[PDB]
Amino acid sequence: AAEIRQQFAMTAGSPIIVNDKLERYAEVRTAFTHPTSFFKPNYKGEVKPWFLSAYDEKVRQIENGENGPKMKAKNVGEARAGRALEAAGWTLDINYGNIYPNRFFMLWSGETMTNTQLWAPVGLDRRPPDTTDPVELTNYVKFAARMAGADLVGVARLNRNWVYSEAVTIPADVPYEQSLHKEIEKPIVFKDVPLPIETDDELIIPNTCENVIVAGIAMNREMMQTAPNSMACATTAFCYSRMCMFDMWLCQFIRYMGYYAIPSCNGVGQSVAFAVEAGLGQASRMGACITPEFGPNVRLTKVFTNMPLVPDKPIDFGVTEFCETCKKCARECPSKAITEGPRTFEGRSIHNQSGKLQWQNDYNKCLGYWPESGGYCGVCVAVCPFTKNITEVWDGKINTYGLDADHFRDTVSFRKDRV
Amino acid sequence: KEKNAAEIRQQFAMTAGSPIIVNDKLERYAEVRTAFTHPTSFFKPNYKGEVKPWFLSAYDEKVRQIENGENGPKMKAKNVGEARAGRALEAAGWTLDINYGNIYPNRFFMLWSGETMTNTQLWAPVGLDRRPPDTTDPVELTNYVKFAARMAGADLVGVARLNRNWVYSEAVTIPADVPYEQSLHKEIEKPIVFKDVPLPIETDDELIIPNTCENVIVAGIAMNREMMQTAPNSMACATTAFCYSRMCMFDMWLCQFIRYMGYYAIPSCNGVGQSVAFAVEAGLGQASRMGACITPEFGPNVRLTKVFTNMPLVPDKPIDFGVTEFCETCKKCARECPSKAITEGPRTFEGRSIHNQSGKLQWQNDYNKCLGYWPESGGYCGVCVAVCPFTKGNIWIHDGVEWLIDNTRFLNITEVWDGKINTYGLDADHFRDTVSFRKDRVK
Ligand SMILES: Oc1c(Br)cccc1Br
Ligand SMILES: Oc1c(Br)cccc1Br
Ligand code: SF4
Ligand code: SF4
Ligand code: SF4
Ligand code: SF4
Repeated sequence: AAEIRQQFAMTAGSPIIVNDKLERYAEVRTAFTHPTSFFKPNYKGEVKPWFLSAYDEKVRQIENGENGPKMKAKNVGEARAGRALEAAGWTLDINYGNIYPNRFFMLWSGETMTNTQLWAPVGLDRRPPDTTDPVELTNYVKFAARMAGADLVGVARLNRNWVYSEAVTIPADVPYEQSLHKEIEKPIVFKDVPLPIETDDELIIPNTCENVIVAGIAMNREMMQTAPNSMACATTAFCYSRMCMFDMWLCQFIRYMGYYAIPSCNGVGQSVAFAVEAGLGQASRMGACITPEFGPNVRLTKVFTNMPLVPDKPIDFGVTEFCETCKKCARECPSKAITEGPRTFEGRSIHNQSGKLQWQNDYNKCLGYWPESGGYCGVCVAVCPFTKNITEVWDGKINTYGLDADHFRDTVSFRKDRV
Repeated sequence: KEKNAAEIRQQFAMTAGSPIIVNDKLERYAEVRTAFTHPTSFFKPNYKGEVKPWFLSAYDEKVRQIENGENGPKMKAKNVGEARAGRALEAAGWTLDINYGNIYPNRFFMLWSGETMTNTQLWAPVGLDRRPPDTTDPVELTNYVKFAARMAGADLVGVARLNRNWVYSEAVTIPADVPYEQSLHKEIEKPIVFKDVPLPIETDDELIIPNTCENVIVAGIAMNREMMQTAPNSMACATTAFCYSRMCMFDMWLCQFIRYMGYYAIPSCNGVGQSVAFAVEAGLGQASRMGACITPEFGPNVRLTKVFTNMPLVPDKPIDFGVTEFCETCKKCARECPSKAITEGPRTFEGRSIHNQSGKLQWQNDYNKCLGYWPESGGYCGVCVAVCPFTKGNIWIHDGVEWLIDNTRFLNITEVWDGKINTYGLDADHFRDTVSFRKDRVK
């Protein structure tokens, strides 16, 4: 697999084509959060927050012995087990995605963490860096990234175009039990300050925050191929908790090396753009980053840092030309959210960032299918050529973290392929 | 013949019954007696002769090594930056672990109820933790819970009936009103008792496990071979540390699954009871001279955690692949141990010191001597694990009829940082050994 990645390396430079209209995108505009898309009816006709309507459908399916919309389970017990696995997978994730910056798991400084307090006498986070050489730092941090659970890791200079103009967060002293009802919008700004810092008014990223480290966290193929049913939800959920652990582990390593580090999971900025600029894969018709190793069946998280690093090269292995003629995701999408048309610079709705050349999809149509189906769909990921019943999945092949030993050698790494 | 870990486990499976041999002086063991916590062993001199809590003296040695550009005792690093990087990696690995081991029950990550967790609150409208179980068949439950366990990061998983002999008589914990920054100064003992109650509960005086708590699920969390082979130096400390955080994630993930199936679940990591005994009874491996559970897949180079539950399950069979007989003649760990903590003598039922639980046949090691080497070396040693022939990846051969151990196996850090790695430090050359189908999970 290291052969292929070297073979398809592009020359340096962001491969995302932009025009003079591009502006940073306010996070509240996503379909998950925006007032125009947030409320959806449940199966009884009651309008609720979309995830509560989705909950009602999960309950209905368990009672009716179903693993998904009009997909009968082996019995009620199997139906229950799939939703229990899904719910458990989210254990280390806040309110579906860890998006609030500098809250809960996503702290922008390590100072208050229990691990930092226990290690304080050693003073690793107070000691100036002993290594400033970006080549050695790139090798160290990528090794750490693999220890921390990334199946793929890449480095890019930070393109501020993909950092949200304003984040969705909560006030700092609001308890978890009130968080969903007290979400607010808060600017993310870049200033000449020593350290990432949050004021009452602003999330402040230092101008020295040069780089972004992007991690790919592989989902399980057997489970994703049950999309839109419950086991696809379960591999989604478990990987969100893997994302969170990656961010915390890697931020701590970077801090203990003498630099600062900002975790993010689904917050702070647009993961797909970062992942493309860092060479993990290419943008696709469905909108996901398609990787050679996993196709789009891989989750993304990222960490921002002033640690000196060597940027990776973007890769071109023909995804754009293949998506131009394929359209399989668009034809299988249960909500017709994915376009069959050509790429443009103009978003279809508020949910798209205009000003960048991409396939423009209707993400409110996507979200509408989630309460209907009682899950997170994923049919587009499941049918994509690059990616390649529920009783058979439960009785079938599994391995640690859902990884597959038939392909796990493809992500082996030596220094030569780290820097 | 291509290595078949499932065939190996089938070949060496025993008939039912705890393999640990006990006599009449066996009593449950108070957790405060471990070398980490007992006042006789807790204090150790640093390299300047100052007597401190052992981990503070070890800190002093880590700092000295970085300043002198060393990766371990008398082991020069490539440069100061490499020495720094190894300790940064080690420190980061512990991110999801409280005070080296997560031992306080029902505190921090080790909650005995899911009710207050952010995930439970988010999911409350579905009622999964309040709805009665839809599955009570132990066969289906074993398949379900083991699949979840592999999703949750276990490289090995097994089930045993809970043997209360290995549950600590009293736990080490902190009062519920004590904040983290004072925890190390406010540790206390608290009895673990079994009573006729519906759910695990803590009172001001007792940690109460229900009499319905029939089963224990044991997970093996594989460490990285290349890094452990640097024991007693910093990279062995880093694979130890990262696996403690994997243990914590496993416990929380699995307890939440079990609760959402309609049962209760008690996490534990290094607390609550003795992991090696549970692992032996659950068939992960056999006890050894060094004292660890040796597994066919990883030897002793694997961490353990466990979850206690009333979920009906099918116990696994113990395994006997000849470890006792190899340990009888090997003694490599005993010869290489830098503190001479491991005995070269026979097994007995009589503890060597307060740190051993008497009344069970085992090799009796001096664990105060072991702990004494940790401040001296500035780490968690591991030389015994590193030199054990079972830690080697290629011990198994097939003779055309059956699997056997190759007797011939019993006769630097820069290169690790520049060398092979993969996700979670797992090794794709051997990762096929832990593939699992339904037949591997429940018979
Ligand atoms: O990424 C997600 C977010 Br942010 C919210 C709900 C579900 C998913 Br998947
Ligand atoms: O298992 C451990 C405990 Br409990 C404490 C310190 C170091 C280790 Br390793
Ligand atoms: S997740 Fe489902 S509804 Fe959404 S774009 Fe993909 S196929 Fe369509
Ligand atoms: S299904 Fe086809 S068009 Fe859609 S993302 Fe995959 S390759 Fe592209
Ligand atoms: S080194 Fe030898 S005696 Fe020690 S635990 Fe391993 S096999 Fe047994
Ligand atoms: S960890 Fe080190 S000091 Fe302790 S028993 Fe093993 S070899 Fe000896």
